[PDB]
Amino acid sequence: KERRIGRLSVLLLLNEAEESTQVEELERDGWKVCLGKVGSMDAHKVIAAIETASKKSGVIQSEGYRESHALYHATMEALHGVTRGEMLLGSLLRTVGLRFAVLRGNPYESEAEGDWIAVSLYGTIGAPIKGLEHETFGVGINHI
Amino acid sequence: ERRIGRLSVLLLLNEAEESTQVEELERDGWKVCLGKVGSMDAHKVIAAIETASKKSGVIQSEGYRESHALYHATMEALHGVTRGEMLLGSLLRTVGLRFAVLRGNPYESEAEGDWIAVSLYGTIGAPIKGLEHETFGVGINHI
Amino acid sequence: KERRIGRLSVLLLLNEAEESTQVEELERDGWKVCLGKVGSMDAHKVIAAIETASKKSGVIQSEGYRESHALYHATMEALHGVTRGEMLLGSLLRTVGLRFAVLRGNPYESEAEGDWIAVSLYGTIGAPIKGLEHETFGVGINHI
Amino acid sequence: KERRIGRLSVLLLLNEAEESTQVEELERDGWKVCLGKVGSMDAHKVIAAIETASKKSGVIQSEGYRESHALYHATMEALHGVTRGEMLLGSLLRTVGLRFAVLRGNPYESEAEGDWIAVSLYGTIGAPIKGLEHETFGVGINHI
Amino acid sequence: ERRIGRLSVLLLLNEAEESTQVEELERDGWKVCLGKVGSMDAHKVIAAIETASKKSGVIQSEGYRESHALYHATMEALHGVTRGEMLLGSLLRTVGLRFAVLRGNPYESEAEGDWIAVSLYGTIGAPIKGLEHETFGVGINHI
Amino acid sequence: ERRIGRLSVLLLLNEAEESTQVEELERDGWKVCLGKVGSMDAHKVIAAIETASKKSGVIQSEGYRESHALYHATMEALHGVTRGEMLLGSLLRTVGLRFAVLRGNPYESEAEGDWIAVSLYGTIGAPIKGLEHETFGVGINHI
Ligand SMILES: NC(Cc1cnc[nH]1)C(=O)Nc1ccc2ccccc2c1
Ligand SMILES: NC(Cc1cnc[nH]1)C(=O)Nc1ccc2ccccc2c1
Ligand SMILES: NC(Cc1cnc[nH]1)C(=O)Nc1ccc2ccccc2c1
Repeated sequence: KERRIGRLSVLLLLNEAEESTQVEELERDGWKVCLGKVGSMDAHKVIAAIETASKKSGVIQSEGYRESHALYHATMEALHGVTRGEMLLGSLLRTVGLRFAVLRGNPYESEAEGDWIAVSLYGTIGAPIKGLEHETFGVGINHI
Repeated sequence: ERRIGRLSVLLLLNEAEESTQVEELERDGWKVCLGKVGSMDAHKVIAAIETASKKSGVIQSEGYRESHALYHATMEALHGVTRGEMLLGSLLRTVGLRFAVLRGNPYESEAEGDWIAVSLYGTIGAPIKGLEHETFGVGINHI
Repeated sequence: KERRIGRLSVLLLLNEAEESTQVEELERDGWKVCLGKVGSMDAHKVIAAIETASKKSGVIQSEGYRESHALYHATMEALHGVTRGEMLLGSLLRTVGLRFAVLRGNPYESEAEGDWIAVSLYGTIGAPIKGLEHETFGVGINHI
Repeated sequence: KERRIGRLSVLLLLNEAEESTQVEELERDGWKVCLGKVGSMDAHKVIAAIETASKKSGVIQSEGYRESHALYHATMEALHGVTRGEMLLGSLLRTVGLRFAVLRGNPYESEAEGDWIAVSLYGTIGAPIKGLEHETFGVGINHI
Repeated sequence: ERRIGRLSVLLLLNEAEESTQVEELERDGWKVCLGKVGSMDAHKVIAAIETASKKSGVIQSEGYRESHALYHATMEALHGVTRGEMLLGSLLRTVGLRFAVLRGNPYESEAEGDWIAVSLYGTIGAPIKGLEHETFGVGINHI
Repeated sequence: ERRIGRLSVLLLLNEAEESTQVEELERDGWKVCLGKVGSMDAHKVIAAIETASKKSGVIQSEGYRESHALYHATMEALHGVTRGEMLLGSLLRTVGLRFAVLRGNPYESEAEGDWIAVSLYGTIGAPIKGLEHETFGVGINHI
């Protein structure tokens, strides 16, 4: 096995099959998990949904700003990717369905320099042509 | 439901035994290329991907059309792995890049609508500490 | 003469002089033509106007998705160009007047590998300064 | 001292201390000055605020289009910078507070080839996370 | 109605006999440069355009100002012809690029408002099949 | 009120006697690097900044993390000074680039929230006319 938070984060995101057990195996291994969905690609809307769904699950303590700040940057990088480029032209109150996953823990290695946190996003953006949707994908790894 | 993009990433991360996954998808109609490059330099990655892509039949040895889609799918994915800074990927020493290419029809219609996806998983390491950061990227284009 | 669909497509677009005869010469040479205008730079608005004006003219059969899909990609490339970059800052419910041209046929050569299709756009984007307008231009060639 | 319009322009912008005297020293040295603020990052909104605050101060004569045109390009470059890139994702009716400075005169050197004009912008963009704001900065130098 | 951009493209495509078009516009107040380069490499194109531009008086042999506008008009147009991937234009072998530069006043006012437009027509060929794709680009900047 | 970005620019323009400003900020908790490069080539600038940055303790001699933030802050600032055309900065001959790096906490909280800002002031000159244009850029990233 590998304690690769990013890899784990994406696999968790990309498997619509028994997240129930896939999540428990992660939680059982020191990882804090958290999943969800958002029908908005809007930065505000996404970092809100995520910050929220994450505090309630224990992925990050709402005690202050530090842990919330680490999550934001991670989410932005991941979002900065979802809004690739051809997704810069696609901006006409279109339909978007992003699903995410957040992992928080320690990509151990040998040194416990601290805790990391991954935020991966996967969704679809409707095309202005019926029967055509584009796949989006973004990941953001940050150090708490 | 036939996500070329999603499929390519999974192939990329599932270090289970792609040998099954490749033949499982190859027999399912797709074209597959799996490789690894020790650089995140735009030019180097493209060349490698391009070589491994033809040598595997994922793309015909000649023809601007298919090559252009590969290149773009690849360029779009490279922007993911170099975290929004193509140029600095050239600057990264001691780095591993695994790539997966998938060419095929996204839907079941007769309409060829042939598409190609390049998925990149980057591991930026350190001569000492080892893995220090991971990077992902994806490119999905029609042929 | 040249059976260059792109070149033809642009000249047709760029000549406000007797499109009547310039169109007939193209139609007479195996090309399917179609022109129009749009006051929107919005992707949705543009690919809609175009898909429409094109099916009605016979540039593409609405029979399915394939031919409509080839037109969309062509239009996006052409639009991806109209929305250059300084047109990424210019986005304040400004005034835009895009004119287009669509050509469909066979850039023959020797092999009839199939049919191509060009979509060229030319228009103006008003500046937030009276007496100043920027010229836009985009072309998208695709294979049916 | 230096007759560097850009340098001067930025220092004027970046000093919330006695612009009163910092402005007079510039006016006393052949420079035409002008400062202000805008709560919008919108191109239209910004080039409007600036064109206005500038004509009223004598930075540019409203007599025609030439001097107004030189100001627009200068403002766009400066704005093109304020809307860096991570400010391309940050676009959800967020809060922005731009402050500016405009200098017009002659970066003398030896030749009076004419008159230049600098437009520098400095402000803050609120983050979708409480207790986090990004700093923006842009400068645009143009020749009247 | 005096579209520098539109004018430059037409000059580029009208292979009628530009010799008339160039003198027809040269006497109409514009500066004109017409050339061809066998590459879509950013650096190569700029250098060529730059040389042909000065050697034709479209721009003074020295002076950062005019050179900067040419470069930008050129860079904006190069993004058109390399279909949104500057870097891959460097990668294209066997390709033709015809270019047209036009410097002059866009309106009739006394206000110099000197502008420059670079128009690019790219032909991406194949050692065999010949022409496989066409690419266009335009750049319009004030001096 | 503790604007790392604003602070770095001021340090860059205030040619008063930074010797005081550097020690005034160094004792105020920040890390400071002040340098000059005779090029606007992305690679050259980064290398210089990188060298001067470590040699000054603004960043640890090793470690992908801090290096990545410097690089990005630097890349964001380079887009300012090359006026939106990274590639053409490489093309500029006879040019001066002064740079300022600042690494430290933006607020007073215990939460490290360590940030780094790169500020660039470019002077594009002419072998004759001298200064012909000035260019500014700024990059602000968290570590
Ligand atoms: N797929 C990823 C990132 C990633 C994947 N694994 C690690 N990082 C993405 O969207 N990255 C990006 C994109 C633009 C950016 C712009 C500024 C800073 C970081 C950025 C990161
Ligand atoms: N003038 C053209 C294209 C062209 C002209 N002739 C052929 N192609 C344009 O706008 N191209 C673009 C721009 C961005 C793009 C981004 C992604 C994919 C294709 C793209 C094509
Ligand atoms: N800080 C500066 C500019 C500058 C500073 N000093 C001189 N110029 C900025 O925002 N520049 C930019 C950015 C994008 C641009 C895009 C097109 C043309 C000019 C551009 C100038």
